[PDB]
Amino acid sequence: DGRVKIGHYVLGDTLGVGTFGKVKIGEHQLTGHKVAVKILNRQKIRSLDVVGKIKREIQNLKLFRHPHIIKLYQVISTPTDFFMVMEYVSGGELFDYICKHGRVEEMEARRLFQQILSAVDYCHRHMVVHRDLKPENVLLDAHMNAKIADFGLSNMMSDGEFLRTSCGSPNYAAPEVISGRLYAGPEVDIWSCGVILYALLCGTLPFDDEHVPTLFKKIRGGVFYIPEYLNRSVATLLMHMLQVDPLKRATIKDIREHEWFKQGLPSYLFPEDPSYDANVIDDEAVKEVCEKFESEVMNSLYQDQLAVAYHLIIDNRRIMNQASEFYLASSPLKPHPERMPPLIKKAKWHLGIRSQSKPYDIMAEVYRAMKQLDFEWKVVNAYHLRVRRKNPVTGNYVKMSLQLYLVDNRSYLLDFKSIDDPRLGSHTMDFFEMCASLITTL
Amino acid sequence: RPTVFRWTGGGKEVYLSGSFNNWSKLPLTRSHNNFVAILDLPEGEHQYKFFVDGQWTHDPSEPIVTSQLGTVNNIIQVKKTDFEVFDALMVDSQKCSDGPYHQEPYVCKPEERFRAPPILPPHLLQVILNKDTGISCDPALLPEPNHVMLNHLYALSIKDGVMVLSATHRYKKKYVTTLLYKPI
Amino acid sequence: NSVYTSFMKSHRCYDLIPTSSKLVVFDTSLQVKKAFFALVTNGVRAAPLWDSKKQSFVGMLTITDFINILHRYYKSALVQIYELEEHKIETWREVYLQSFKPLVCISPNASLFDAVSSLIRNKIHRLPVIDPESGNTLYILTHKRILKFLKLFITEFPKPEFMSKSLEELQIGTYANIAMVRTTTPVYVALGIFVQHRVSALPVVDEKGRVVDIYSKFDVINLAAEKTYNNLDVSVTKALQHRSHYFEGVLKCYLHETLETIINRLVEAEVHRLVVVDENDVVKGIVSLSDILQALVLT
Ligand SMILES: Cc1ccc(Oc2nc3nc(-c4ccc(-c5ccccc5O)cc4)c(Cl)cc3[nH]2)cc1C(=O)O
Ligand SMILES: Nc1ncnc2c1ncn2[C@@H]1O[C@H](COP(=O)(O)O)[C@@H](O)[C@H]1O
Ligand SMILES: Nc1ncnc2c1ncn2[C@@H]1O[C@H](COP(=O)(O)O)[C@@H](O)[C@H]1O
Repeated sequence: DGRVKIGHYVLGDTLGVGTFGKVKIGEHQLTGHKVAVKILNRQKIRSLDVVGKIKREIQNLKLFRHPHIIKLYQVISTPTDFFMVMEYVSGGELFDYICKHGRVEEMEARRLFQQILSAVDYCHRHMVVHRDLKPENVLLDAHMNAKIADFGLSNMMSDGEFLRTSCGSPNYAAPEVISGRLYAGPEVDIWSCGVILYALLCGTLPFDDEHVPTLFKKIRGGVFYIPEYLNRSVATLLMHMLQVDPLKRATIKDIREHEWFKQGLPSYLFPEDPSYDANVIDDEAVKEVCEKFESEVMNSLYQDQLAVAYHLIIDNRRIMNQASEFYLASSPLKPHPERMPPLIKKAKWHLGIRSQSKPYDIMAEVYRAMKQLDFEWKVVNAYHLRVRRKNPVTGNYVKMSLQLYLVDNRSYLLDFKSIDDPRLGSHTMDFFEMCASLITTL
Repeated sequence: RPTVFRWTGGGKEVYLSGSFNNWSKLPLTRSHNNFVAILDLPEGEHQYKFFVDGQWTHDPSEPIVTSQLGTVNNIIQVKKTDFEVFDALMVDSQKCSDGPYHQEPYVCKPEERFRAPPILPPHLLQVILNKDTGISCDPALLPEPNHVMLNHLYALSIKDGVMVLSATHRYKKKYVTTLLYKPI
Repeated sequence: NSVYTSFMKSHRCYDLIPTSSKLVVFDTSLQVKKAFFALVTNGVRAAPLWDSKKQSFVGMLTITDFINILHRYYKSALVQIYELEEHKIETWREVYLQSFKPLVCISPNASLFDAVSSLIRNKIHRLPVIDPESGNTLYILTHKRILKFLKLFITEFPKPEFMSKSLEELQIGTYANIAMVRTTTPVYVALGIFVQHRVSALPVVDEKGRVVDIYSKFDVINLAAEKTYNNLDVSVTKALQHRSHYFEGVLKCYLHETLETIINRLVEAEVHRLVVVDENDVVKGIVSLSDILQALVLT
């Protein structure tokens, strides 16, 4: 009677403590339906200035609809706390399963890895990076299905921008994360997944040490032991996933193509697969119908005229995706008739403009060059500027971001990046023309 | 609307009394360390106290209000924004907060700094125009670019007074790598 | 009937644009010689023109501009073509247009019907797709791209009665006043036939009468790549010698062959036209993508 109740759920034992907040089991007062309630303290969020991160985290978890990602049912707001009512899974952490059995058998390990990678790929396609992938953050249900959960250290990846924030346990963190360097995002999640696959199959970590500076040297070295009980196929997949070089590191497409990963793989886990279009609802396809005819089209699908409209886009999308050579260029058969012979040679392209002088001297030359060309800038960092120039013909402002980078011990680089938010002119021409003025002056 | 009353402090027996229950002692259930109660309360100011181990006390982390006689009661304002998540997050964001474009150069450091610029990410060195197409396909076609290389400027070395600039830009779910030849 | 016409109206231009493609743009103040060399180094045929003073896209620079410059200004193999060496894009356009032609373009939101109608009316091959919101040129739309797109959706709709009909029955293409070139025809003469007749290719005929090769407007750009544009006295055979190795022959079609097979042969070959022939391998005329798309969509 005097129990703590949020909604119609009675709060029980603490399931654990996440990156942000506390998680408690919830049991429905009338039915006994079980949920997991993540309690976020409003003052703790304010004290840490994590208001923006919490906002983006809720937005994504509400949008997310994947069988291998923990569902968020509702968020109950109170004057002191935020109560995130989520899907409950009885099997607990994957970490505890690995410890109980010593090591997971190849068949079950692959099945679980295929489910984890399916969830990771869903996040990446929705421009979200987990950045805290470990078996502790991978939960199991009653039917032994994997579900990724703590999106506290997650972030959204935008066009042209990089991520730096040092997130996750050192044992699962990529060499670039440890080094405190800028990274794209997805390659960091693939490293963590490689460590999970090693831990599933071996029941041990590929890089482990009591002394932290030695552990960091081990990860940066990328040298790990491959046990004799693992076949060469899985070994190559692990070696491609755990590459020190992020450019040489495996992509989700590379893993999907691997002979070991392909075995007994369900045809509904990944997009473009034979059962994905027939069993998985496409958000972008439903949104395209909304502008033509906003209401829910679920009743017609679960044959009505409204349902055919959804499937027409899905069919047309498949035809365009099947003709791979028509929309994208192949990796380097008769040559294309329009292939042009070589001139007469072979000039190489480069990012922005390079300088071997001191970084303070480079920046000083930038401020002078801008002032002569009547530019207006904002100093967000000592090496990061937000420049603006009004176009005289179109009467519109042209915006670009300047960033100074370190190439080597003596070399530096000035990066130019356009900012998009011109009817008479052209946006791309405005960026090129603003860059040209600054390049010629410098 | 649900309102949380949590006792972070220690104790064996904790009670809650306020303006909402005519200052009567309500027993709080304990977990491992917390003593909590979730009550449905209307919008407005609410005064409350805590009765721990036979002694009157208050939460120091919550706002303090002293009456005409001298009794200390915690005050909590139940607002309309506190019921909806996105409205509550909007109030929390503006609470943390509590410029223009210029032609003035920034100083080297607040205090003298030898701090180096960030190390160039290797992804930007993957030049789309330096890569070979494969002969079978249309010469206009290019591979799918990394989202991270988008909007970045790429250039050729100035030859015979003409400069060449390129960049990869997005249009909906498609990418265009425009090249511009203009005299310097 | 009229199935393909309804298909064109429903599909926007955006659906044709590749996922990733390159676009070469020239400033109108750029020297015309550097511009044609840039088309070669970047492997493109056409390029939109940006007038930095007007802050607008004013036109397109194609291989037709190169053909026109050469035929107008070539004098001898002994003397250099001064205008080709010193003319800027803007100065060339002033003498070429004398006819102040506005920029013929299409929006990515406009239907394929509007793009095909624009390509036919204006008698053009390359139509720039420009976003009205950003003002950016996204893609150069052609007859090849449009026809190849339809080929992917042929199974998606019922095939009309005209697709099963013979080319002789439908009468699609030109079968009179066919502009041709001899095996020994000098390049300069072949360029004159291009300017006068406004056709994209000239079939090459030997002394016996047989069609050995085909000289297209595209082949003219090899004069810039090999830097052999200064000697236009050489034969068409000598100008096509660079591609003698790895050349199957002149892609032809028969008058008895169905419209479906002509479309499939053209799409697979990624070529603009086929030379039609009768039951005997006798040249009866030509059938290009402009003829095909006019019959399929416009009518
Ligand atoms: C680690 C942490 C995370 C969040 C946090 O903020 C909150 N913790 C909370 N705990 C509770 C809470 C919920 C249920 C119960 C409870 C009471 C009786 C039986 C079972 C229960 O779960 C105890 C405390 C509530 Cl209602 C709000 C909270 N807000 C405080 C802490 C913290 O202990 O510093
Ligand atoms: N060599 C040629 N001689 C005569 N007519 C042609 C030739 N090439 C193309 N045509 C016709 O000219 C029109 C436009 O040609 P095209 O430039 O190939 O699109 C079409 O109606 C063709 O049938
Ligand atoms: N009917 C044809 N038979 C053989 N080659 C062709 C034919 N039409 C065009 N070509 C070649 O294909 C290339 C592309 O030209 P076009 O078809 O005009 O876009 C040129 O190098 C032509 O020489």
